[PDB]
Amino acid sequence: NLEKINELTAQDMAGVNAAILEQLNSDVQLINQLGYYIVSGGGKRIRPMIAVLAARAVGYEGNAHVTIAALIEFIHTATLLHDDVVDESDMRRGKATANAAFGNAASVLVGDFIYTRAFQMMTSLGSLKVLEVMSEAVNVIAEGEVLQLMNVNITEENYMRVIYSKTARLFEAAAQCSGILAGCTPEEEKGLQDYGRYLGTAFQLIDDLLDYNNVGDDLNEGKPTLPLLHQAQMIRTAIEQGNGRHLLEPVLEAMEWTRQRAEEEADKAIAALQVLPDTPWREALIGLAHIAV
Amino acid sequence: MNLEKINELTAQDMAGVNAAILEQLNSDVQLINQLGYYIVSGGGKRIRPMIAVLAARAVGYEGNAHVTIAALIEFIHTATLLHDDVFGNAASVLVGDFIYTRAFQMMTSLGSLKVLEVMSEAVNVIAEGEVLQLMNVNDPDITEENYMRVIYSKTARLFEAAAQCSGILAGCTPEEEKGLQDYGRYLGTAFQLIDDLLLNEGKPTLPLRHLLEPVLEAMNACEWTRQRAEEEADKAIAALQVDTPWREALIGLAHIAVQ
Ligand SMILES: O=P(O)(O)C(O)(Cc1cccc(-c2cccc3c2oc2ccccc23)c1)P(=O)(O)O
Ligand SMILES: [Mg+2]
Repeated sequence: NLEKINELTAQDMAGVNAAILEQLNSDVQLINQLGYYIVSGGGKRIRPMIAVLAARAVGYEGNAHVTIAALIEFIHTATLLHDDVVDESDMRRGKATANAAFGNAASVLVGDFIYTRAFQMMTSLGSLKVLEVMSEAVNVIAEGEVLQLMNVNITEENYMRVIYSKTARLFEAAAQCSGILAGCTPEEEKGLQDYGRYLGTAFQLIDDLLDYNNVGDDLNEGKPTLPLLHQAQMIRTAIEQGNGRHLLEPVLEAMEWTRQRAEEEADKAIAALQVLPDTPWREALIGLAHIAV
Repeated sequence: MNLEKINELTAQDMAGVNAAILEQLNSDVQLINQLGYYIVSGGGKRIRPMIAVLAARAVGYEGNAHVTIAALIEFIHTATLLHDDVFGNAASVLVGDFIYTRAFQMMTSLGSLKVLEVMSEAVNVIAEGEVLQLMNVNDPDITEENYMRVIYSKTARLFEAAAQCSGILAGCTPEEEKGLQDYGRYLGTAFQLIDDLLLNEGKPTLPLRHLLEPVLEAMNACEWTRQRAEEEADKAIAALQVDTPWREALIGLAHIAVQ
């Protein structure tokens, strides 16, 4: 149950890709150029893949679920263009970033086009509820990024709450809005909502562990990610100082306990997904959680 | 009319706009908190939101949703300025991102798919006009006479969407909608033309040896731009007879723009 997902979701994932490329049709070449650069530059497309998978797991058989998948990837794509500017990164998972190749202003402004274009794509579906659920999702995420910019700083519960209510809100919306467009049942809606929130949290926790094993940027700016926290006065300083440069080698110490914590959530999402019909789609959906970790 | 009449006749509507603006920017983060009082709600003329409030009340509106579009319109405008200040700061993008997203949220609260359809396209058009102008920097050759296509989709499309969406959200006749649409379209263009007058090099402005480069050295005092700006204003005032004190302000505002 790993390659089955791709094989099963193949037919529908080729439409989302087509839909994403359809939107890049501005008269301004730069928008299209930068757009083709990041989108066609290799990506695992979990977020649109959750969207299509969620809708057909509750019996949808139009094609609007590819559009909801497509604008979600646009949102995520627009988000990465802005994150590669604030993180001042040179390369995003392999090749160089858009700000490197194209400049900071172009990558920022093309992100605006891409996001606002996802918003028009959202309007055309004509559902006010999906517009509300996602608009607050992306505003909640945007506000937390401003908060991390202005205030550095933790209770296990509290830390997780932030992710549940902010960081992994796009994942949650992705699955929840997919089912809302497919006219699912309130019970199913929560399932997808819960599934999203949790699978995003495990994926977010799992993404904060691959930074150690572009290695070390979490440490190289004082960012309290779950592995980091727990003679260890050299770790507290960095967090408070806001700088942990030159410390990726002498950080092992205890070494994780976050993989089991991410597993908990991975399984947590699975539990909430047992409220909808046993279908290949559902199997695939559940399979993703396992693979997320 | 005149300035004083306008301010006095819009004071009540503007107060709600500020409340809406302040009610939406009451986040915990101080950065966002201080932005609702600094460089907004005092100082500037704030014609944009002023176009919004008067456009709706000139067609017989008497709810309060026209104040929310006025606020989000200013939010849209603030976010572009924040994104245009970037080689660029992290704070300018993320506060812009926040404001942008907030504006979308406010547009959705109005429950009208048509303003969402118009508004959504409006912000996507101005976002493509910033990139366009971004690649039009340090280039006097390609600019030609297609520099009006950048000022329309960047500055004048937000005016148009403000008035036209104010009209639809007041349930107006389809040719009053086209009137305010053209009024925003033309006055917004008149606004930019007059705003490109004197200071900041490296920008192929309408007024046009050359050597487009980064250095403060200009003195040739030899205006068509001003004269051309007035023209559009006339076209803006023209399409507005399709009245009332609120309509006078709109016309008056146009005149004021070309002072
Ligand atoms: O959070 P990280 O920087 O660790 C990362 O996951 C990328 C990322 C994840 C989640 C949100 C964001 C992000 C960053 C900057 C701005 C914005 C982000 O998400 C939104 C949504 C809406 C507006 C702005 C932003 C970036 P990474 O790929 O750099 O590891
Ligand atoms: Mg980041």
